[PDB]
Amino acid sequence: PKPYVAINMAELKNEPKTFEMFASVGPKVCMVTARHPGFVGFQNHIQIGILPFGNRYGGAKMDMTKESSTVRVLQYTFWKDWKDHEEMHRQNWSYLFRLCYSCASQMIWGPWEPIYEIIYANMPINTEMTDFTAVVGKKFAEGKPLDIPVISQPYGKRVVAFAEHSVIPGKEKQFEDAIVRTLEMLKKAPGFLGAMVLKEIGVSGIGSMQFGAKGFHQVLENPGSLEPDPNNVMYSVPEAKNTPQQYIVHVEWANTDALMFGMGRVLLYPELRQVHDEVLDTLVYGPYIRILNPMMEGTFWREYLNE
Amino acid sequence: PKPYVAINMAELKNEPKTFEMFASVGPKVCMVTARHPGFVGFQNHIQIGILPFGNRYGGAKMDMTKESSTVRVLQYTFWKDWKDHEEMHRQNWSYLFRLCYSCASQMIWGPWEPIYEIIYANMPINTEMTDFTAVVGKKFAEGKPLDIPVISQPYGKRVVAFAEHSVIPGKEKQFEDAIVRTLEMLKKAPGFLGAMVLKEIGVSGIGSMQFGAKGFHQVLENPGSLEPDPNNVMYSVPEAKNTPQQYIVHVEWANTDALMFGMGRVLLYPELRQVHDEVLDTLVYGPYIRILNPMMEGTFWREYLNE
Amino acid sequence: PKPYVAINMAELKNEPKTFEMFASVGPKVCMVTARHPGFVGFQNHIQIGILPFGNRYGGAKMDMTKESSTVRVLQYTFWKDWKDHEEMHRQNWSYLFRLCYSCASQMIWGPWEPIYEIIYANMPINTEMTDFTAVVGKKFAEGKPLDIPVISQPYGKRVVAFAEHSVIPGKEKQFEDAIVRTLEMLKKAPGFLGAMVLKEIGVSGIGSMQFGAKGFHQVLENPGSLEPDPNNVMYSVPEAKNTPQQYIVHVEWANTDALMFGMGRVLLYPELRQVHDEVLDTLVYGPYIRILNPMMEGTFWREYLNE
Ligand SMILES: [Fe+3]
Ligand SMILES: [Fe+3]
Ligand SMILES: [Fe+3]
Repeated sequence: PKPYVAINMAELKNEPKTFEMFASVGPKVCMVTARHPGFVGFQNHIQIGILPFGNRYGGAKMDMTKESSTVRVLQYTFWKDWKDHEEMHRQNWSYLFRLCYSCASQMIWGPWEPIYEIIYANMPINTEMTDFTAVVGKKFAEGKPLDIPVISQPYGKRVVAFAEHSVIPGKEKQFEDAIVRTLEMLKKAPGFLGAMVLKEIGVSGIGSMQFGAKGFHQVLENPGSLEPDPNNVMYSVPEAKNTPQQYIVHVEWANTDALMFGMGRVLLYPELRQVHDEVLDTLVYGPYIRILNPMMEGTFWREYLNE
Repeated sequence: PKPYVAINMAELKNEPKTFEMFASVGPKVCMVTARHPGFVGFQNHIQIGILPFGNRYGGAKMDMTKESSTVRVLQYTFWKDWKDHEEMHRQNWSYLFRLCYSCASQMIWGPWEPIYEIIYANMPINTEMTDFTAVVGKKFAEGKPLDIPVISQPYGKRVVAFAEHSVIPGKEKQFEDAIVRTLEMLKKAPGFLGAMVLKEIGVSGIGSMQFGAKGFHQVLENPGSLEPDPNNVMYSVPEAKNTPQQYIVHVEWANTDALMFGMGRVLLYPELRQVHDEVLDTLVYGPYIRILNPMMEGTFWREYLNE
Repeated sequence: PKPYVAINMAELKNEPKTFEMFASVGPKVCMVTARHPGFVGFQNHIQIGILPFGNRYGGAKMDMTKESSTVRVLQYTFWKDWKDHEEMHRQNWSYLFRLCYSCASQMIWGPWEPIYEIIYANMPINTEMTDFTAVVGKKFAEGKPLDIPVISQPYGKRVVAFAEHSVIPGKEKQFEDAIVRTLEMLKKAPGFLGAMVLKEIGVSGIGSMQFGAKGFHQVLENPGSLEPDPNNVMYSVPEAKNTPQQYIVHVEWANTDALMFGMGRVLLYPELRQVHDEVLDTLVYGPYIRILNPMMEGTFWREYLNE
């Protein structure tokens, strides 16, 4: 089936201590989200660059993790129903707040946690390169030679193109069908691993430390081992979803060369170019493409989506 | 009267070459905007820090211009009517595009140019500290001892607190009156120079290099001395504005100590605290406070607003 | 009117980490005291020297913050009624104990928090030097040219002379009137900003971590995220107060030259010398003069005292 994705965004300092606490406080949070029965998986990325579009963004590069001061992190979290997210965040509030507040000594911006729904998916299951001679055997056994996937190495061995679009009111489903068609054509590139399209449906306030007046002061004067009341969030998830339709396109690639030259096929390939020029005529903003590196993942989520 | 403010936002590399081209291409653009008769002034800022709210943003500091990789710039531009902006941007298109594209070799993000209207203003006119013995003389001459302002040094000798809020649908005018009242109380701080409140009304597409399909390719493959057609912008200014109403609060201070301890009066002062806790109960996001430094300005704009 | 001042005294290590936690845990505590309605303001000082009285204290100097191992800090806190202090300290006990115990890794002595009442006050309101052309305008408007004050820069731009006296039983009101008269004469110095006289009325036990037997062990074996019972304080505020009446004289000066040569006027000026020699004939101990530097302040307290 299709899960929803809550994405937790933050910007942190780029010190070694930041990565130490990524390695320490990272897994623990993941263990508190698994207490709910609707949780299906997770994936954690760090930004490593921006695709420069030639010289449209002349000061950006596909590798900037060396000469930089701030590192931006995005956590994907996959749910069967988006109310599972809102009922897990507030039943494990004591653990979650203190864990995520141990992280706040290094933050420059955020967190901001919006909620998206999957309107399209082409994601294969991940495997190692020692895990593929026993996968094609099972497929040729059951007489299914047309459903053997591409090898998709887990645990930080592939890149993600993270494209942000915002769409004019009155062009939404046009955008949706055009982008689906262009991905159908684009899956032909040498290195394409999978893709999905996400449509923003709302914003979570408890996951973004966004309280009313009483909770804001409790957040400001927190020594570390106390919590605000989680019911002091003034709005609900669908109450304030942004009017320009915000969409994410998440494409996977084997390496940054494949990323650079495959995402550029929509510019160089005349068929794909004419197909993609109906995406452009609906955008308020975009596309803005980030290059993400997946540090860790609950790979089993891809099982649920393909069951 | 009240002008509108178009704000041009960008993120650039933090090299010395960036500041060289700030000093060179900066004034020239300003000379092309002055060709329209509705242009009333301008102000240019660079971000120098983030107010950490104690340790809410633990990795931020009021001075980060040293240990950083990217510098964010915001240009204010003041218009009598927001259609003056849309008719100046496209009658000087040849000069403007090439000037602003000479800048694109150093950009990491943007530009994004939204359009705001002034709903409140308390801005005094700027003066040097050698310019104040001839100002009180004219005021005491005309028997007006209650309208002598505070000294507000121009050309980079004061700080700006740039607070971003977004408001829940259904709480807008409540936010407006509450924030006006809290600024009325807050003008008592030791170092307060002035303040204004801006309400986002739309987004300009020509000023953000946001074209359709035909113009996007012309932007991508531009050697430098060519222009896209400026009428290939798919949307108009009011067509796409955000669901949470985006407000800016722009407060001026003599120095960063006054900024740190005056913007904190809303937290420490019980009267001001209880007045300000009606602002907080309407926010989808915020407040997020940046510290800006004004490198240059068309100070005469403050004349028009106070005439 | 007149508030009471609770003064929190401590001695800490003089490392950079001490100042880091001053900048971090400092504001947060200040935000927890503002929850009571009787709280009117605050002021925080660090000791930077001792006035050597020629060579009476030959090893002391007006600047010792460089070659030193321990830094002594004094917090002033201003209350309408001294029971406001005792009812705020124990209703916010959970926040306050953990905040002030995060500080205990660097302490050499204290804290000791005695409670004083204001018997005399001459404190003007603080202003920046860009804030004074709009202050005299309002005063000349309302025909009040004799109540325009001296400029008193906030946020660490002035020095404090902190003089400690103790008075023989049977000489108290003699001391009081003599010191008031000598301050009336002394306000003539070139650089005098203001002064106040405080008379010690008692000691707070909850604010000095002074519990009985049950609470002392809870303080000793505290991991950090627990609290003693705040009602295990064996004595009340007026129960214990020193037999020699403890007085503080708090004088403000523009700079340490003005401090050195203005506090010495009582020695060099024959009129002031003969007036001040009735202060000396009542002292058990003193005067001992410290030089304080105000790092931060809730300046609005000076409004309440002058309303
Ligand atoms: Fe969440
Ligand atoms: Fe513009
Ligand atoms: Fe106390």
